[PDB]
Amino acid sequence: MKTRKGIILAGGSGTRLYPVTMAVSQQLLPIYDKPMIYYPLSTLMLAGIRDILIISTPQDTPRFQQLLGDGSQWGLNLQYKVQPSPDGLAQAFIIGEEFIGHDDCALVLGDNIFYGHDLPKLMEAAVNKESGATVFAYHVNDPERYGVVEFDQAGTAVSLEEKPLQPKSNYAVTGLYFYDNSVVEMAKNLKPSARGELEITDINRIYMEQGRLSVAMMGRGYAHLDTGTHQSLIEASNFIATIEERQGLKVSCPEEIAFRKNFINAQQVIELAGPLSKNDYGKYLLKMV
Amino acid sequence: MKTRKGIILAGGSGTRLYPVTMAVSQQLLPIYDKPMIYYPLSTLMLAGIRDILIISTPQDTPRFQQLLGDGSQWGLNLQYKVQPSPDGLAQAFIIGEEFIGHDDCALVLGDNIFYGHDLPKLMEAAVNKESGATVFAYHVNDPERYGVVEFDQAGTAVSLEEKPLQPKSNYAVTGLYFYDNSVVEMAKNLKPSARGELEITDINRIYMEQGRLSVAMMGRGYAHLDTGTHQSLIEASNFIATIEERQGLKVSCPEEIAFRKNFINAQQVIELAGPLSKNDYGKYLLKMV
Amino acid sequence: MKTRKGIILAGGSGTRLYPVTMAVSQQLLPIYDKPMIYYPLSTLMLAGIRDILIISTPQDTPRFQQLLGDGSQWGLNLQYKVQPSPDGLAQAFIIGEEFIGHDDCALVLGDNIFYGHDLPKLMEAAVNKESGATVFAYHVNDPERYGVVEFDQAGTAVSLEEKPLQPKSNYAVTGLYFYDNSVVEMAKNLKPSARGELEITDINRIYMEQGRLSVAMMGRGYAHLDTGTHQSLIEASNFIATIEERQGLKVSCPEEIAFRKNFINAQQVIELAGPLSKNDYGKYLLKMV
Amino acid sequence: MKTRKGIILAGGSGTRLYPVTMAVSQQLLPIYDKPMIYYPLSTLMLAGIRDILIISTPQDTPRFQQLLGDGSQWGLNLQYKVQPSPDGLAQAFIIGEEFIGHDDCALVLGDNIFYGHDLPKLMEAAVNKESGATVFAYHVNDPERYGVVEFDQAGTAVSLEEKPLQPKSNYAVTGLYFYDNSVVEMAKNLKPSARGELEITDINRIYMEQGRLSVAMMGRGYAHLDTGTHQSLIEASNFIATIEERQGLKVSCPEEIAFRKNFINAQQVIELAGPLSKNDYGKYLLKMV
Ligand SMILES: O=c1ccn([C@@H]2O[C@H](COP(=O)(O)OP(=O)(O)O[C@H]3O[C@H](CO)[C@@H](O)[C@H](O)[C@H]3O)[C@@H](O)[C@H]2O)c(=O)[nH]1
Ligand SMILES: O=c1ccn([C@@H]2O[C@H](COP(=O)(O)OP(=O)(O)O[C@H]3O[C@H](CO)[C@@H](O)[C@H](O)[C@H]3O)[C@@H](O)[C@H]2O)c(=O)[nH]1
Ligand SMILES: O=c1ccn([C@@H]2O[C@H](COP(=O)(O)OP(=O)(O)O[C@H]3O[C@H](CO)[C@@H](O)[C@H](O)[C@H]3O)[C@@H](O)[C@H]2O)c(=O)[nH]1
Ligand SMILES: O=c1ccn([C@@H]2O[C@H](COP(=O)(O)OP(=O)(O)O[C@H]3O[C@H](CO)[C@@H](O)[C@H](O)[C@H]3O)[C@@H](O)[C@H]2O)c(=O)[nH]1
Repeated sequence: MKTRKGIILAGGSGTRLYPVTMAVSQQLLPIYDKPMIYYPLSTLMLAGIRDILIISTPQDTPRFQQLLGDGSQWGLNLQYKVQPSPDGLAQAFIIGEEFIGHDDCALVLGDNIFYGHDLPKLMEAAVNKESGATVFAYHVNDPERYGVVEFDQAGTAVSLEEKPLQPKSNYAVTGLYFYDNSVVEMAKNLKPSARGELEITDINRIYMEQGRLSVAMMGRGYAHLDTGTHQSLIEASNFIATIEERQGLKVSCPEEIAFRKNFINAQQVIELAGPLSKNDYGKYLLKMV
Repeated sequence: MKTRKGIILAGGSGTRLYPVTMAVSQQLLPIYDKPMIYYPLSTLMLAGIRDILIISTPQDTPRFQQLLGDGSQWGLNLQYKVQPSPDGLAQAFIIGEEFIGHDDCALVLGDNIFYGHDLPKLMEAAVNKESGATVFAYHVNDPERYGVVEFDQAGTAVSLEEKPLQPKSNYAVTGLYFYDNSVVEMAKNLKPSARGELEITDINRIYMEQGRLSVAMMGRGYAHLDTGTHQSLIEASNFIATIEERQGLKVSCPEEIAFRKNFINAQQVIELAGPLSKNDYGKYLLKMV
Repeated sequence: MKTRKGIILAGGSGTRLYPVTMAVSQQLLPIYDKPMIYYPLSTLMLAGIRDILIISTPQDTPRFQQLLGDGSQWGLNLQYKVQPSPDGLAQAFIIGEEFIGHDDCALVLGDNIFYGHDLPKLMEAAVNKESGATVFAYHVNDPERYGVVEFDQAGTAVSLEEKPLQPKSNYAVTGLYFYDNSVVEMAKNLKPSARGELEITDINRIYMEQGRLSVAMMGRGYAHLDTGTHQSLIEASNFIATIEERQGLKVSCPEEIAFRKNFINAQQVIELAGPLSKNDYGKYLLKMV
Repeated sequence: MKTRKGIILAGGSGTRLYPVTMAVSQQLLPIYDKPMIYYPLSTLMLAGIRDILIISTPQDTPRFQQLLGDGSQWGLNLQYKVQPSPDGLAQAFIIGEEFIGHDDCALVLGDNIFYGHDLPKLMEAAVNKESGATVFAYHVNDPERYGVVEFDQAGTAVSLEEKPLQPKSNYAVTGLYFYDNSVVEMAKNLKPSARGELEITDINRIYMEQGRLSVAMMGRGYAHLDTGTHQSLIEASNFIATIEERQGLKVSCPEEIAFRKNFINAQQVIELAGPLSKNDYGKYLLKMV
């Protein structure tokens, strides 16, 4: 029993993306060749996670369910739940309390795109840590926007601040977290912040003080993207297009990852790629086996 | 009589774009900072057309209606009608027969993106043509994919073929057409081709055989874009992003066009810019007035 | 142009019914007062379908042709084609590609018996849906045997599995399907399943993901029969006998349905019932007019 | 001499069963778990008869041959001969004259189903009778339909009439008869009746007038079934289904009878049970040995 359950928090309205998000849900927007939701979903599968709860707005939840179903086609077990109002990342564990039960869990933001040659290994370690938590961070130019993590002369994380007026560093904690079961009771005791939200940073600070928090780095060989603005969104799509078209590889293709993790076998892949063989998406899969 | 009516055919399922078009209508996909449907709408607007019929599938028509409404916000009159199945472009005149009536009509595909400094002047002539039809052709590398038009030494159109295995030229007829009322009766008497579709090319050939076909060239300063594949889709988005960011202008922005053409006043622009004031899209509108 | 064409897949060997099927084709076995084939045939006529292709084994195909002919006696247009080997339900659209052409179609299993006071209405809706598909489902005690459809807390179908080891529900998709023209291209891209067959469920899952699939229920007032075993077969016959003998009505009598749907007139019915007036079969018809 | 020869008359067209008998021979229709022909075959088998002639129409004879073959699989010797037209039951002796030769013969209708615990003992006496004939009578409600036999106070048969408008009793003579060699010459000298048929009743009356007619009662524990109509057909099937399912026994199963009577051994039973091992029919055979 380890981090066998995951949650994808895909709520919000994406107002900064208007008018593109007036007709399409942000997490359904394409990132080159696939819907945005495929990326965070692929991140959890890479960690060996099959039981995944997707939390979204009452309007967008059914659209994700139509696209993905129960995930059985990829050897997954997808569930869904609505978030009435975006009260904060931490509320994910409140809404997913029954789903999580007594197991470990992982949380990823539905609009964060992760990629890196060593990503699988990086998360393998996070999954094998049954007590405590693991967060990920990387350098940015606008730390005041995200949760910040400060290290010491050695290289240990000693502080965390949610959007500090004067950041202690430029290392922001990304939207990917791995917790043990104690995270549920933590979120239930949290109180609203200055902005009236249950902060994920308040939970991570506790694991830190207990000395049970790992802070893995997503630097040097990792992709650092943002889907928040029209400009950042297209940059993200260009990144994916560039690596897929120039290096001949697929990034966050759930059918491929499901095969690699042995969620589905070769026969199943061919069955899935059959109907999709009209474009290179299905052809790549047919070549894979 | 000036052409004051237009039809935007935004149906289909865009299989070549799977899986992005699985839970999202192709014509709703973003093209950098706005949904695809905005582009062809703008084209008709630049032609002075304000009475527009939008045809889509029974599943997608309601989504466009939810996005564009009646178009009154832009001083437009938008109507909707469903196309049961993709039986051909020409079927838009049979579906929109009641819409058209006795007036001339324009047809533009919902996934075609037109941009050019002289685009308005180019269509101004087509809109003012008394009797006959006007199409546009431009050079491409894969003519076999589109409707092909061949010219004679004099420079007159003498041959029209749909996806010829042996193209008699490299000039493709794009998805923008201006017809007089006689098109309706033409479409009604059309018989499906091998693929069982009411071919627009058959219509154009009829106008040509009658010697009433005008073919305006859309070369030089005109954008030649395609939204058929993931690769060409991102190229289109990059085109728009590049022009807007480096030349400080908006391509096919309904609010700006409606203003520049006086369809709406300055007070209204501010109202529309409000919900979009979080990004450069809305701010551009505020700065405009 | 709607679902005007139908296919009856009546192949197989019915080995589980041996030795009864050693001398008689399964679809010719009597279900009380009429041959089994009359039921699925009557289901398509009730949907207003007149152009019907019957697919069967090279041995049994000519026997159906002898019994039914070209169906002109009932205002139908029956065609026949042989299926060399039972490669799967989906192969029906491959074998019937020329027959289907560019029209919509419906597929029914030759050994499924449907009945219900509201059946006509239920299918009327399915026939009027030109884009997408409609499948039917009902509760069972052995879901692992059929295609399973899972719904959500609301009441929408969100998943489909062909004989799941651990069914998500007890709602099996019966042998009755209505598709648009896109079903042909779908079946041609399908790949064999674990059992080496082209699954109808693989096609239905695609319509589901596209949000173009309707899942009508054949519950409460509908008959739920099975012709697979000696025990189920006689139960099915007893059901028909019971309703016909105790409620004085005919179930799936093609001459009656042909009259009700106006395929044939009163004079034609009398002409047909004349020679059959030796038993109550022809007498009922003579009384009907 | 014991009667070691039998004739099964399985011709006709069964018009009363239309339309089930249109493309299917009446004697091939299933009676729950086996074709009708199996029942009368079993009756002769229980009487020790192994040399059997099966007479049917020119169109159906080949279908029975395809089903039963030569009967060697059951240690039987089966032969086939066609009956051009339905000129009467007595014509079976004229057609089978060469088959019969100088031996006694038994005649059973192909659509008559006999079952009774004491049935074997009942026929054992008839088979061992030296000279004369033996018929069977039982009570019915519509004697006018069958051959009627009246008894005197002493209990002796004194009157035989075919379908009497005014039956002198309610005892019908069933379709099972045991005759000595003199029947052949009797049949040959028979003159057709009003309906132009060689009446079996005329034959039986001849044996009666000579004082050589034995009439065994087939009442009490004997099944009285009729396959003439859809209603009585399903009642027969229900009878068999009920006895087999509730009393765990098979009615008229050739494989079991051939075994119980040692016509075939246990090794052979297994061979025959193989192709039937998918249902309770074959499994019953395997469990038997
Ligand atoms: O209750 C909520 C809150 C957020 N979201 C969505 O989750 C994503 C989060 O983006 P955002 O609101 O801008 O993140 P912040 O809340 O500002 O900050 C959190 O997410 C950052 C990563 O973007 C971390 O660096 C911070 O430490 C963490 O506290 C978006 O798509 C939101 O719409 C929900 O669905 N429900
Ligand atoms: O009945 C129909 C047919 C098409 N479309 C839509 O129209 C666009 C056209 O795409 P597609 O059907 O694949 O193009 P073709 O029909 O193969 O070709 C037509 O469009 C080309 C430009 O793209 C022209 O060059 C050709 O001459 C013209 O016949 C798409 O967004 C379709 O979904 C509909 O909505 N309904
Ligand atoms: O290539 C084929 C396959 C089947 N059949 C016949 O069609 C009927 C289908 O019965 P069966 O083989 O047992 O159905 P399955 O293939 O096990 O499953 C299909 O039929 C079920 C209804 O019985 C559905 O619930 C499932 O979703 C669907 O995939 C039978 O009379 C078959 O002989 C053919 O004629 N040709
Ligand atoms: O030339 C003939 C006559 C009959 N049959 C078959 O024999 C069975 C008898 O049916 P049917 O002809 O309708 O019965 P009847 O000839 O009217 O009556 C006969 O069979 C009855 C039992 O069913 C007896 O009671 C009567 O005395 C006897 O005359 C059927 O399966 C017939 O197809 C033949 O194959 N060939």
